[PDB]
Amino acid sequence: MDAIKKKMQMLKLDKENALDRAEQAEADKKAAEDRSKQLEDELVSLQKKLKGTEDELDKYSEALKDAQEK
Amino acid sequence: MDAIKKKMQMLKLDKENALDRAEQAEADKKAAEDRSKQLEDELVSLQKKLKGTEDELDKYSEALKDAQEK
Amino acid sequence: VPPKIPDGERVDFDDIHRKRVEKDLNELQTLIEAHFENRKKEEEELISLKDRIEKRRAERAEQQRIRNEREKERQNR
Amino acid sequence: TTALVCDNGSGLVKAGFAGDDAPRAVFPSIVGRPRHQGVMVGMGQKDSYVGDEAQSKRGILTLKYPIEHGIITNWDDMEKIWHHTFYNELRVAPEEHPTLLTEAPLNPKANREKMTQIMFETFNVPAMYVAIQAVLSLYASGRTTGIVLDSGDGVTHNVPIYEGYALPHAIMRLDLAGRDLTDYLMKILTERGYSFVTTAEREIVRDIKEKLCYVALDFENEMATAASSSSLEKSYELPDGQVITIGNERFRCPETLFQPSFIGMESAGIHETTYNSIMKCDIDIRKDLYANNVLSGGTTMYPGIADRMQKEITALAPSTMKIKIIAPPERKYSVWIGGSILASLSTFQQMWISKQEYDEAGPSIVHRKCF
Amino acid sequence: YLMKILTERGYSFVTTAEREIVRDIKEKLCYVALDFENEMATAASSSSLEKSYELPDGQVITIGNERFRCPETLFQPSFIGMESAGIHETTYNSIMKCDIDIRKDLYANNVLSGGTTMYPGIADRMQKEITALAPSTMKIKIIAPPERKYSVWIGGSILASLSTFQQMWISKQEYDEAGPSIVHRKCF
Ligand SMILES: Nc1ncnc2c1ncn2[C@@H]1O[C@H](COP(=O)(O)OP(=O)(O)O)[C@@H](O)[C@H]1O
Ligand SMILES: [Mg+2]
Repeated sequence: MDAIKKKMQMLKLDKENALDRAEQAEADKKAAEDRSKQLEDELVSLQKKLKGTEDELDKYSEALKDAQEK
Repeated sequence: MDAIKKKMQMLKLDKENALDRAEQAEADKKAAEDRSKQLEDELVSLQKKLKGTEDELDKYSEALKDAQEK
Repeated sequence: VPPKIPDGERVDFDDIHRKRVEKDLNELQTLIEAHFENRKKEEEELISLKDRIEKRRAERAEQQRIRNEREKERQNR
Repeated sequence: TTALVCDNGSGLVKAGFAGDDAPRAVFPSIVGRPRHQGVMVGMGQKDSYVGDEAQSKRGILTLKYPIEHGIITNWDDMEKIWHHTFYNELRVAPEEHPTLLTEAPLNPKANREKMTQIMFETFNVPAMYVAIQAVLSLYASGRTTGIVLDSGDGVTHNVPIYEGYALPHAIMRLDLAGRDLTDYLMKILTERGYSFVTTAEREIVRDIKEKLCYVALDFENEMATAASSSSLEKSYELPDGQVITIGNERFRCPETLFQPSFIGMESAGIHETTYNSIMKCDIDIRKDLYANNVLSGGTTMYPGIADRMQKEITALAPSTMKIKIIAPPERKYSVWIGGSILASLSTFQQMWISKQEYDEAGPSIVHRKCF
Repeated sequence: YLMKILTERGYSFVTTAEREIVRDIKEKLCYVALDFENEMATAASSSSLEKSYELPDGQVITIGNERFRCPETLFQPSFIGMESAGIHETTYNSIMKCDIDIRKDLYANNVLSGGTTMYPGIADRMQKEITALAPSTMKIKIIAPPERKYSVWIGGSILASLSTFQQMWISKQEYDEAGPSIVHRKCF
């Protein structure tokens, strides 16, 4: 018939809109996940650097007594 | 008929597939964003204590140089 | 020099809703109504009228047979 | 009062009042004179049947289009068509209604100059405005960005627009259009035995093209498939019977759009000229044009073009960018819808070319700031 | 650009074979105006600039103000949408980038070359534009030898005849030892 064509076009329109929304959401979710992983990476590197600095402060403190005895 | 009916059913099924996938993607995006925010706030405080640690190491090395050069 | 369009205010891509969503439902419903009324008016009335004309045709056939037979009976000489 | 959005175009004149959604009158733009003598007298014989009348009595007429490729080559016939449109199809006096004519881009200046002269001297319209057929097509879609390929019946032109700022140096124009596709179909129909020569039979060939032809998603594979089996053989009936069968000519006719090497044209197809025009634009706006490619015009209404063009562009375009082809179902009347939208805006009411300006500055006012 | 603006009059050239015809038309008819605004105003009113040309099958064409509008692009690249300035300002910018001591000599010794600088009427437009840009007191001279087209090849022929140039060549042995990247070295 004819109204079948109109209904079919309306449903194809809805499918187009839904698939577009899904694609956009998936892309943004991917991007946010990459940002989060970069943040975690820099946090762990920050812990490494802070640990090294604390180690060298401790060694310097160990050298303090040798200083005061000298 | 049979073909147009089943094609319409398939179209709606695909559209709902896209919808549910988008919903899951959006929820995951929000979870990733909250995770990133918390990592950022942890990173800020760790940076602050890092600056304090480096400053105290600076004063410690200054003291070591003071004493060992006396 | 190329023409310079005076600056206005708005809008665009906001009449797509008011020209699309309207016929997205009104046109479908109206065409469904038209198909329903046309089928109802047409098909059943046509089949009933054809049956009526068929009955009249059969009666004409009977009248023709009777007249042909009586005239052949008389005229047969 | 409201203005008349008249889009003469090339192939089908579409007219209607501003503020509507569909044109009031759509009729072929042909002027057909009789070629025989005629013996019966008192039959109310006219000397030139124009408009839709020439499509019903085409047997005793020599149909002759007045527009070859965008430009107008038969001024008297076009004037007759305008007269018939104004006085006989809408029955409104043009003396009290502004008009919005449409023109293909990159046409010679004489066309718009003479159009304005005729509109102001003969019909005596209050004020007329000339618009390019691609900006109107972008107006109709409700968007404000994108690259529109408005493949009419006389010319195929591709215009990119970004944020409302037209790019005059990235417009690609080709003279391959619906009329050439009809001619090529009429030429390839001679391989099966069917011979059409008379100008009236070109309308039959055009009806065949509209009702039967389609664009295959892949040309070589489909042609190899159809040359062995018989799944594509479709039958069609001429206005006197004589049912004909179409096989692999079904998709060879509209493949000329993407591969113009068939009819001897040097230029590339509509799948590659769009990408080439994209490469002409700036590097910072190519993503939006990729995501907002718009189809319009009648000749892009074949079933299966929104997939072939997308596949070809995606093959050409870089892998990362997402290619989207916006093809509304009512592409054929997109230009007039855009014109009706344009005429109903309050900001546009100051851009009409008033008669006083034409009288003071001559016919060249169209080329100046008043576009 | 000339092939694009010729469609404004009625003649359409599309196929690559006709680009040579348009190139010949450009070489034979185009000329660079001394001043653009007044010339454009005159060409749109008078009829002394419209010149005719014969296509290779007959069908003579008549070009009007397109004569001096196509070469005008060199001094105003906004026609094709390019961002940079014309050749009359690129030269001055390249001069001003140089040190302050050698600007006078470059002002007084500007040299032109290349085929596309063979247009009749470019040496005076360039002089006027540079005078407009450069400081007024300095003397500006534009060298335009009659043999501009072959200037590069004449220079190459002169260079190849010098005696001191005989050791600058890239010996095949050096290429065999160092590969094609030998050209980037001090051996240019
Ligand atoms: N449904 C269709 N399928 C295929 N081709 C069509 C269809 N409708 C129109 N055409 C082609 O498009 C042409 C009409 O194009 P149109 O958009 O009216 O041109 P214009 O830009 O001059 O108005 C016709 O000549 C016909 O060849
Ligand atoms: Mg059109």
